[PDB]
Amino acid sequence: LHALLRDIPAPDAEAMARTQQHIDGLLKPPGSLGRLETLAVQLAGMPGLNGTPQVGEKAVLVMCADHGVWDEGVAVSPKIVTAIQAANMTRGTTGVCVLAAQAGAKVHVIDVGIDAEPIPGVVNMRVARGCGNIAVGPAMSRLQAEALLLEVSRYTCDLAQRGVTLFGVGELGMANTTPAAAMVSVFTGSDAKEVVGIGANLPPSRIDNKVDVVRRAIAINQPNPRDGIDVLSKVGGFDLVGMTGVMLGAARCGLPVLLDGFLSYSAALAACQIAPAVRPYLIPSHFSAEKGARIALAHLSMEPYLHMAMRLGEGSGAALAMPIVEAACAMFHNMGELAASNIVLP
Amino acid sequence: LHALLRDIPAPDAEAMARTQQHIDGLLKPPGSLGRLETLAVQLAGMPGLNGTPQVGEKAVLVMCADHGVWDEGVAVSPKIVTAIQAANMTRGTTGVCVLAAQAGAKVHVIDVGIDAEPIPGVVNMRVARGCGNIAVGPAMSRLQAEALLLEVSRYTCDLAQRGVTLFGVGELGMANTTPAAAMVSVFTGSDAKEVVGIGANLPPSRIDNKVDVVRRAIAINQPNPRDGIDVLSKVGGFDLVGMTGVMLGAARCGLPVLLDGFLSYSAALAACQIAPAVRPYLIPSHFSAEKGARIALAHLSMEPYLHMAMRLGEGSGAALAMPIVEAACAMFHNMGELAASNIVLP
Ligand SMILES: O=C(O)c1ccc[n+]([C@@H]2O[C@H](COP(=O)([O-])O)[C@@H](O)[C@H]2O)c1
Ligand SMILES: O=C(O)c1ccc[n+]([C@@H]2O[C@H](COP(=O)([O-])O)[C@@H](O)[C@H]2O)c1
Ligand SMILES: Cc1ccc(N)cc1C
Ligand SMILES: Cc1ccc(N)cc1C
Repeated sequence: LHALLRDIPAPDAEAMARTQQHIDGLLKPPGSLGRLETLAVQLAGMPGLNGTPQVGEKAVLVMCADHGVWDEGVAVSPKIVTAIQAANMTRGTTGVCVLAAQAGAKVHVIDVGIDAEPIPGVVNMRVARGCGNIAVGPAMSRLQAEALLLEVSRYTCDLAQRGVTLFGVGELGMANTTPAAAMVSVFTGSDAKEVVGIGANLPPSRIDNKVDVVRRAIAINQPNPRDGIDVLSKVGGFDLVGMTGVMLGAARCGLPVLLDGFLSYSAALAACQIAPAVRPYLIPSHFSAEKGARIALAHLSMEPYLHMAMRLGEGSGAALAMPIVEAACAMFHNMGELAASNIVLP
Repeated sequence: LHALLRDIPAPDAEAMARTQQHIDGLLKPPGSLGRLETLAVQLAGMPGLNGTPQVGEKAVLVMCADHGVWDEGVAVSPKIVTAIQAANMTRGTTGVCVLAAQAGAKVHVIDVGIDAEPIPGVVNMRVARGCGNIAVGPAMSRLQAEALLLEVSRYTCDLAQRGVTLFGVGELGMANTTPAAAMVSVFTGSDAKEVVGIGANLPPSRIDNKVDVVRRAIAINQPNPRDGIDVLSKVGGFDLVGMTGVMLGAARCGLPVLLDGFLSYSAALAACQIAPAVRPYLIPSHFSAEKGARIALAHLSMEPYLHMAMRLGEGSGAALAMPIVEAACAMFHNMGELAASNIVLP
């Protein structure tokens, strides 16, 4: 794992310079395509993309797991929904499946800790039947977190060998916006009340209890903000750890990763804390309707491309933004050039 | 034309109700897909879509024309760029062509007033070789505006008969952000300084002259804010009139139209002034980096889906948002249902 983190490559400034120069000469006023240009340059700096903005195969990895904190009344969705939905993922009837198919991406459903019998068709990496209830103790041991990080990392960079050049990250787990709020609170130094939201339609009357649970989780575990792994293991969850592992794997692989919503923001804060070198590979997708979204995004210094008021999770936002990444590539490779049309601008 | 405006159908509330009910029963927490759900319902209300959110063929109509106000020094791009770029449109090397191709849409380049010889391959509807310089008089006569509105309207709804169900609108014309600013200023009652931007890289030192030109155009023509056609003919342009005509045509056809950037906002303000019934058919795409964008969008009560800091024009933003419209349709038709998985939520 220390080896892993050590070998994450820095962006290729040489390729980025050649990219910027090429974009400036395209048939349009310089910089007129805004963030599409910036995105093309960022991609060009990713070693795994071979010095140019391109997109081969696309995959969305969905990390599924249950949470012990569900028993504290922080979620109105029945617990079995995780297992049921995970099975529906294998049938392509869920939100991510439909949006991923529309984008030409393949969905990988990974069980990292669902509290139910194993589901056929689902990649099995379960650590346990749900993580511990963060309200009275840690979600898992540091060892378990480090092991899952490593496992998911290898799985991720291994897909790279099969033609995948763009990753989308997502999750599935009833009650997970609670440990995500705790994590955000700890990494950004924000108070619980400012980052706890309604998750999957939590009644406004039950928000107070959710805020109290987050505070207790922090007070009891005393997670160290300067140690992302400590934070993930104490007040995180298997699914959040797995999302973090995808980001580390793609970064080690020198490939881009599309973030999803609020849960993904949490995992990204942890990943950047564990290894700052990961940041250049992260690409925002949409702006989650979850209350603590603005704060988490500010500490990540990211501005999402899509404002859809989405809050489903599953990696649906990630899949929705994949066409945007391909648009920057098409712009870069298919537009004509100013010089060829004899156009000279000041 | 009075007939045209009179026959614009109202949205089908019955189909929208059936749509909302179906969306609520899909495999996800109710409302969790945010604006994607709202978009699906809006589409379902459009009579031309046959009571359901669907997308058949897609077209982006680009209105090209030159402006007499170019001689006032409000644009740094040479005048011939309009003619040159219009020709490049027929070769698929421009920004809209590349993004439209990526979306599976066909681009229609229409000349409504380019100051040059006719360009082969371009639909010919030229009113004249450029419109009058709005700084010293009207851009065109009311008759010419009404005639082009009608012409473009018929062309638009005629494409509907050939399988087109989704339109994107765009333009091409050096100096057009000047008449667009004048229009926005007049319709929203905002001062020139608040809505004039840098257009296609206008030097910050030349902004003052541009603001003065807009004020003079308004003072001399005295356009009536309550008469959209009066406004278009006096301080607008052929290209802006044509964009307005596409919106009226699609609305009469009961079909959706995707707006583009700042120029399209101007045309949409005019269209809504001429016929309020047009509003339900308009769909925002991106948030233009032009200074007066926020004001124009506020008066239209629209919140764009994409924040890309784009300012190219051509209908490139419209094409970039087409995948989003198809995503709402895929969501609606391909996701599974809660009841089928035995999931019961409060
Ligand atoms: O991705 C988001 O921004 C998001 C925001 C709110 C809720 N969710 C989803 O809903 C679940 C978490 O909600 P909850 O109330 O059980 O904490 C989980 O399975 C997520 O996929 C996801
Ligand atoms: O669509 C926008 O928001 C947009 C914003 C700024 C500039 N433009 C494009 O640039 C041209 C207008 O810029 P200008 O400086 O000549 O007024 C015209 O051909 C448009 O297609 C377009
Ligand atoms: C100069 C210029 C201005 C606008 C557009 N759409 C394209 C070009 C090349
Ligand atoms: C209840 C619920 C919660 C989250 C998700 N992704 C899906 C469902 C069905």
